[PDB]
Amino acid sequence: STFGYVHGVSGPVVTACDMAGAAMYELVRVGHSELVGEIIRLEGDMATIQVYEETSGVSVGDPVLRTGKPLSVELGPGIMGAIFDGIQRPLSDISSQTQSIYIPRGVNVSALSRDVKWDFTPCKNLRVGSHITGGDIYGIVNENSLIKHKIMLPPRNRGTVTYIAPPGNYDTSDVVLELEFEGIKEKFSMVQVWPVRQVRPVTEKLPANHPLLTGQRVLDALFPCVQGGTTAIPGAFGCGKTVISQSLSKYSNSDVIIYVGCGERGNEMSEVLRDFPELTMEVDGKVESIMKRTALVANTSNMPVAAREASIYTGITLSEYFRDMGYHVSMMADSTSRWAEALREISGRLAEMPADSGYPAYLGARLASFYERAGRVKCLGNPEREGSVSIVGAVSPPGGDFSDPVTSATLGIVQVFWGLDKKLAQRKHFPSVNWLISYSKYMRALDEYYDKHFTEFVPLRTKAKEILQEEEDLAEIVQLVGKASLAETDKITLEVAKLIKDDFLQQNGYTPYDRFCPFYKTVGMLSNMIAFYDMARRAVETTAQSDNKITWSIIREHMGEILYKLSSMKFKDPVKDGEAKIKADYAQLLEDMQNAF
Amino acid sequence: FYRLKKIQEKKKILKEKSD
Amino acid sequence: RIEIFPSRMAQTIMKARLKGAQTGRNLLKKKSDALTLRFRQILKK
Amino acid sequence: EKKEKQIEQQKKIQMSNLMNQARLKVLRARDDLITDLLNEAKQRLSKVVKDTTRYQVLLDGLVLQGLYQLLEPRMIVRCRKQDFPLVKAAVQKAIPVYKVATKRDVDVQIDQEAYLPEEIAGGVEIYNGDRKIKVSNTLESRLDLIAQQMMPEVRGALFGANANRK
Amino acid sequence: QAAMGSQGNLSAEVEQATRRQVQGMQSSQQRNRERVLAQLLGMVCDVRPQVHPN
Amino acid sequence: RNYLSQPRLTYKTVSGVNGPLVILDHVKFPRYAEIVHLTLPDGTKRSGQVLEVSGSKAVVQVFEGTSGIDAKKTSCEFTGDILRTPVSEDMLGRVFNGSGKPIDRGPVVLAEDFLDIMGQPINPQCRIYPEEMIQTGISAIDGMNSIARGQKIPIFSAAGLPHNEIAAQICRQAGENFAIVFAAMGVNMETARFFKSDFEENGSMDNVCLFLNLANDPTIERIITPRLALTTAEFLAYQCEKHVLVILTDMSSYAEALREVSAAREEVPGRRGFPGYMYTDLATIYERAGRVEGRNGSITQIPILTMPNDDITHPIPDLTGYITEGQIYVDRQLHNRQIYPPINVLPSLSRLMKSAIGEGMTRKDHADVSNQLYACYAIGKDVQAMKAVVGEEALTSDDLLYLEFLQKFERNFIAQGPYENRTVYETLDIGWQLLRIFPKEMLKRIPQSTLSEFYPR
Amino acid sequence: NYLSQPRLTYKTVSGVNGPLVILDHVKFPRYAEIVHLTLPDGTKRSGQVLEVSGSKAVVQVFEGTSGIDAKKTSCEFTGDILRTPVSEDMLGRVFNGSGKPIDRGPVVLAEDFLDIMGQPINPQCRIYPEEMIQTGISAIDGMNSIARGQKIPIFSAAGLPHNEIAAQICRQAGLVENFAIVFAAMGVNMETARFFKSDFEENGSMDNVCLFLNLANDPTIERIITPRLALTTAEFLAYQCEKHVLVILTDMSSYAEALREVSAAREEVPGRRGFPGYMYTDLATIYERAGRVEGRNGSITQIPILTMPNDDITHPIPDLTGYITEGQIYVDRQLHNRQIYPPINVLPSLSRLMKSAIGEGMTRKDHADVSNQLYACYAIGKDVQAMKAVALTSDDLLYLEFLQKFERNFIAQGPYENRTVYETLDIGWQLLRIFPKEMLKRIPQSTLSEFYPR
Ligand SMILES: Nc1ncnc2c1ncn2[C@@H]1O[C@H](COP(=O)(O)OP(=O)(O)O)[C@@H](O)[C@H]1O
Ligand SMILES: [Mg+2]
Repeated sequence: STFGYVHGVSGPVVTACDMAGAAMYELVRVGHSELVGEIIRLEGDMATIQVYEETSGVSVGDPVLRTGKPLSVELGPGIMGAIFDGIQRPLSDISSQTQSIYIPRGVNVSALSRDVKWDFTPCKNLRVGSHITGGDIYGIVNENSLIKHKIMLPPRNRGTVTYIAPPGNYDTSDVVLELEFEGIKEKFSMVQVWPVRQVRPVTEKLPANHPLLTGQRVLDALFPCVQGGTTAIPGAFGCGKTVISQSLSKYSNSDVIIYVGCGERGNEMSEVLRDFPELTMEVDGKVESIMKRTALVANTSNMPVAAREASIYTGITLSEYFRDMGYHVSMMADSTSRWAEALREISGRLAEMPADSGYPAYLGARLASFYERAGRVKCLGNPEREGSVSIVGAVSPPGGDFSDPVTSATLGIVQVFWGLDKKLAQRKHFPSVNWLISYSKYMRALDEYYDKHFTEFVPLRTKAKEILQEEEDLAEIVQLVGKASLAETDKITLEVAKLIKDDFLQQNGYTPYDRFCPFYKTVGMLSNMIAFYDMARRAVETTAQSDNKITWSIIREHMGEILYKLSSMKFKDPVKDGEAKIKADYAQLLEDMQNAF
Repeated sequence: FYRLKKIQEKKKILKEKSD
Repeated sequence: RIEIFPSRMAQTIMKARLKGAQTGRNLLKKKSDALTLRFRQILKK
Repeated sequence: EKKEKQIEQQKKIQMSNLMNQARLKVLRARDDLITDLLNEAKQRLSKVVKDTTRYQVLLDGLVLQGLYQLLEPRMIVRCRKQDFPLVKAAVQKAIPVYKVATKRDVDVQIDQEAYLPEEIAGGVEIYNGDRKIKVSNTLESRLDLIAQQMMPEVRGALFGANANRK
Repeated sequence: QAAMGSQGNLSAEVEQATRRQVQGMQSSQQRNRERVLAQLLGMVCDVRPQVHPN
Repeated sequence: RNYLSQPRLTYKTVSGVNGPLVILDHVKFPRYAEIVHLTLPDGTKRSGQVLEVSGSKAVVQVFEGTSGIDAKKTSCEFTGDILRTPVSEDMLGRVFNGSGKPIDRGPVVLAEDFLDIMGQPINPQCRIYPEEMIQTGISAIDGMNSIARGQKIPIFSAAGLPHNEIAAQICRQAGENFAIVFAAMGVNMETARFFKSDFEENGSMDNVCLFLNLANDPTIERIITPRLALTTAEFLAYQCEKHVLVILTDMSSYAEALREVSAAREEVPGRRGFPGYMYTDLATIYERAGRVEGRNGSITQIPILTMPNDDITHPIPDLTGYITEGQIYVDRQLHNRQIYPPINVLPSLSRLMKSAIGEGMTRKDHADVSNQLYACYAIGKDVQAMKAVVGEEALTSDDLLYLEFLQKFERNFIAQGPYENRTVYETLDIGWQLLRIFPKEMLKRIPQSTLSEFYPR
Repeated sequence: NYLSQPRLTYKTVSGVNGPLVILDHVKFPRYAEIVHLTLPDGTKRSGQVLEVSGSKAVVQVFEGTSGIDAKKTSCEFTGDILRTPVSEDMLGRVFNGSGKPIDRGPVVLAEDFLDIMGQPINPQCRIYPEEMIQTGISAIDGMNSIARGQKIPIFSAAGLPHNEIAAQICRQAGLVENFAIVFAAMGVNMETARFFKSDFEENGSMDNVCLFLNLANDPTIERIITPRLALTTAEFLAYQCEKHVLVILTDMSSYAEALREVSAAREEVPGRRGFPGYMYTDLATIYERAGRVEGRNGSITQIPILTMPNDDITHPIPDLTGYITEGQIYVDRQLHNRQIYPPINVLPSLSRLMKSAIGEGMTRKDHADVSNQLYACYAIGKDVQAMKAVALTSDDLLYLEFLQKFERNFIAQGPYENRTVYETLDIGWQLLRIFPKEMLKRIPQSTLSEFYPR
């Protein structure tokens, strides 16, 4: 056969008769307008096809032509800075072509521009007749000033070079490489086609050792994440699950950034592409905007529900491809709970039996096959480069309830879990990461990095997590039996933990001094507030009974100027770098002398 | 009540396939 | 604030926890009322 | 204590990887004694293909085994190009044997449009009339059936038996 | 001095314990190679077509 | 020019009627969402979408209910197109019923264009972000939770609360180029008359497109009521470039009309009986908002939903909390104290507060004082939680001011009265007075560079 | 007893959904067969047979149905049950989910072919577990010590360090010299696979471990045939090669979750919370393959780790496990928040074979009474601690001195300390030293006399 015929439509799914030689997960095009669909089930002569666009007006007598290929992206230059939908069609070309403000629901816009020309240069001793394998760099293309899009071979094939293009400007459809095999001399180009449901082959995985500097104070200190790690950000509506995701895409220590909007708002992707081209960052003393390193996969809630499956798998396929260049890729999935609602709506039409709360039984296998594609890993190919993929997947639980089959299947896979709280957003405590229920399992793996650069921070967080731990048990005390009967070793605990909750954990992301703090500033103000609790420990412990001693109202009325240096320590904007370490020891020296005074 | 009613409909469709 | 896992046998446990705390207040209410009555007539004395 | 503890631990990792590849070299050197044995056996099936008075009494039953296990009204035998006159005498011997055991009549034509490739040692591939169900009774497939079920026997009767058993 | 003791263990087992185990099974394979070959080839020639529950 | 001229077939071959679904037979090439025109045996005309097809069958669902539909005599009369509403600029001043028809003895509309009621999603590359701040006058909405022209934001209320009394207020005093499309789904007779006779007062009826659908109207018509209310407003904006304000009454009552039709389809219940796609079908009627690049027009949504049993964890305020760009919470304890807009500011956030304020837009201390007026509100709310336990005398001098602000915050910063609008400059100059009953150095959210000017006055 | 008829090859699939492939026109199909799906791309996938009906047979492929056509695929029927190639050489190597090697090695040379379902033991000729295994953990050997041959899970929750106390009872696994650990990893990450693969080569213990692994990358149907194929090599080494094994299945909850996907795709009538009805029996055939026979010298003990969803012991995965196994080890969340390693809660954890593995002959005379008394002051201490937050007796502060000293000094022991049982009871007696002689009710005076003053 070469095409099919629709037999019945019901929402997103499409049953198509006269379709025998079609495999599972093919890419067919149903309708007179050729809506792009994928086969998800077939029973004998018919196939059941989910459709990545809105089925409306699709009749029974419509043709369904099949292509014999899975859902695949086009990987090559022209992919950074642009904005795509779930099936990788560029949203900037699709409005400069049709001149409208809508997506015309039938257009086959090429995923990469076959008209713009990039300056190619070969990989500098790639000789003719040299042996070449699958996945090594045979040329460099400078897409922007920041990113050198290293052209690679597909991982399937390999051979001996017969022709390489001379250094110059080429299209994305020009033949650049021809390789001889046993049978056939095979042509190539600058683009490659890879199926999004198949994991990219790679040499051997490596342990993760370098941390992901997100810039937040509570995130980098208590629950750190490494590049090559998996992270989940749950929390109810209005908690700020995306302002941590937009703080990751602006100020991370990552080479490229790929932001995936899966069932997101339409204004939240327009918020991204507006304020990014004025945020210039430096790498080698040169400033350029972060839109050179950010690629948006935009699939809003208005856009159809079967395409939410594709926008997650596309954005991790671009993230796996840029990993093969050696770049330390990051990925912000936003949000995977709207992806799991696409699995429920599709399986509802197929009469599948549900698991707990509506979702299908394979929900734990789709999330595991997506989160486990992250991790720093020595790539394929001869130039011997080590890349990474770090997945930060936002989760939107309904009603703020973490006993949910999306979240409970997520936490068995992710290592870091930044549990946001809804009570911490009524009081304007931003970021709202609940420091009790949140955890990270990167800590034992990260102190080896800490015993090289910042050699005092592991005993710091052990006491910083402890003072927040003892505050929670004593908060239930003072709300029942009152604060009047409290001890003096515990009333100092209730103040410095309240001093942590407005200095350290609170962080106004829109001011010039707390929109991104480095790690020396974060370890700086924590090395003082813990030393303040350690010094005020001795003021009660050693002179406990004998002398008419410090009852700490002595301290709170006399040391108010040093506490004002602590309560305003966070105000060091990035115009001072070496001064902040001096002021950290200067405000310590004000704290050093007053135990004698 | 959704899982048991799904089987009640699938016990009828399998019945009329036999008839 | 939710305490434990729902949907079987925690309802009967919480109905035991509520019933003890319901009359536990009323027992302590009569204690605080008889103490105040002891406090009221000791004021006039 | 960071200078002596690492060099004993890296001694242990070096001793672990060397002991593991001491096991992985002798186990890979156990295959090449088995793989050439299946290769030397694959040579000696082709000598059985040569002598026709042994090859046709073999192909008398090797077609008979395909007809009995398939049990179709209409079957189709596929063979090599050279054995086309040989299996034609074999199938006509096998017709009034099939009618003795199974009462069902049968028909067994031998196709002309399709032949087995030349790299096959011998044997037939008998199909049904619908070209769906296939019984591959070639000599490259009949050997691998017996090679797997004899893997306990071709270890104990070809290496030393284990000293720790029942 | 541990590094010459550790490389002294390398030149004490990969060349005698690995090599005599390959050679020690090479000799036992060669004495019994022909008995199991007639056992295998005697089993590719046994054809008995039984046909089961009708 | 482009049209279809083939005559429509008329089937008399219905086969299965179970609930609101009429299964047809011997249909020749049925499309997915055609409108069919049922003709009842007693001369009644009913309409209906096609729900799903399979081969020769076509399972339609009737809008006006299924009571009276025969098996032999009824004549379902197909139409080879999708539901196209008749839309025009002269639908501005007329009161329409649920589906599409006029109420106030007027004629059917002449409709220079026919638009799909499902619409098309706007390209997010050419969807510009709302920056122009609109003025409502209510100090809880204007000053503390400022909304921009193009922002979608609901009003969280319950039964008995005056949501419809303050929604007509922001419909009255919002700020010659301002249009209003109103959709009433599941209202009473009084509320449909209270909204009809409120726009009869201010002379705003020359820019009002009231879509009434009362409680006696059929329950499937409540599905297509906020669809037609938006594609009307997607024609007064985005094609004629005027600023439309869409107000959807009882978005709660739309969703029980979405739960009821899905239980008839017997498919995939989510939380509390609501269907599995209840996030999507509240998003296709919420994401028709915002401004685009090549148009001067705009469309801003203020839906109203009554959360059942005052629970914000109910799926009706929950799923709209994730898809809109904020919320406005109306409190019941403040309504019991005769506070006028009985709004509480703690769970009511506006997401576009960070862009609509500034030195370019409005008075740079406004963006920062709202961070502080939440802090004095949130700390003081725990003080009344503490005052219930220990006693009114065990409070210290710090947390007596947190009660002193909180009593003065409700009656002075809120309760403007039902006919008084006050601008953002009047909001801050009555809002800075509430922070001047506080002392210095406890306003920790305010930096010292901005606190130095406004505190001495 | 070998089969020799040539295998049929069906090109007649007629339906595929999820992990299932439905065949037609099959001539005499057999239940629980093994097949070989040959893809049009030339890929080879295997599969069991879940249900035959006349000429139909619905197979479940292991490597997923992605790519399977309706006309070009060919499914070859092996005429027997899935029988794994087991050998003594399956020790010291690393295998994937079903049966393939990982460390670039050979396929195993098949000393014997054994059924992966096993065969049921005679309950009459099964000797009782008496010899006590010393795990080194004070929270185990002090309170709920495990005997050799005893099946006993570790009830964890998601996020808790159960893998570091899984490897802790590998290095400190010994009696009070051929302790061949058989490991089975189901649904683990790569960073948890590196924590198990590179912690058996660190101690040099990789000469006796048979680490299986089934990562989250690998398909979910292979998780079903992992503990049936990891036990039947452990059943070979312990009953046919007279070696003491210890099998540590990992993440039993994930093994169940793979059982739910096949059950939901089969459209069977389900049980509690979506799991199939037969999960009690399906978790019994991979749990009851433990203990030791009376005719041989070997033994097989089982420590199957499982995480409970949302910290719920009433979930069907820890509920049916506590009805098949012989008591649990409940590593808790709240003890992990107080930074305890191991964070084992000693109140719901239990061992039904601690009563017959302790005493004067086995370990020492005071094991039976210090384990009841440390349990007694911990259980009585908890409800008075709840009344403490919301006094009243000077002996109540004695019980809260027990709670402060129990969690810090007894159960907390660090990641590399191996307390012997002779060292464990001395630290347990020091905790009872803060209580008087009269308040230890459940210790008789004959055992309280010589042990309390020291
Ligand atoms: N660290 C922060 N800095 C500035 N604003 C914040 C911060 N955290 C939360 N917010 C505010 O909280 C609200 C949450 O925005 P949003 O992320 O859209 O909610 P949600 O997480 O449900 O998507 C916004 O008004 C945002 O400005
Ligand atoms: Mg969000």
